[PDB]
Amino acid sequence: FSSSRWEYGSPRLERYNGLPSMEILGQAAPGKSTGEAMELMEQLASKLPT
Amino acid sequence: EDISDYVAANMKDAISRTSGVGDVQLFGSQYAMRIWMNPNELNKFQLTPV
Repeated sequence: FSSSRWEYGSPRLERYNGLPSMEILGQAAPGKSTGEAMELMEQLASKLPT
Repeated sequence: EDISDYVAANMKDAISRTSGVGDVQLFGSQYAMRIWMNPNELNKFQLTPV
């Protein structure tokens, strides 16, 4: 009565609040300043598909 | 019954969990999956919604 195939599926499923998460840690290591980093990210963090 | 489904399942969640935000009562309601019985349709196949 059955029949199994491989697939890819995810071992950890995030959530930041209501919504489905996805945590990206990092850091802005010697040079710039912890809000050049943020800034920077926010920046490119409005490129990402709709 | 289409924006009611917006508001509710896209935004009543972080509203009602926002700072200071007492209770939160929704006018409309979130998408169900309604399945409407046909009484005819049934004994016309010898079936109870059971």
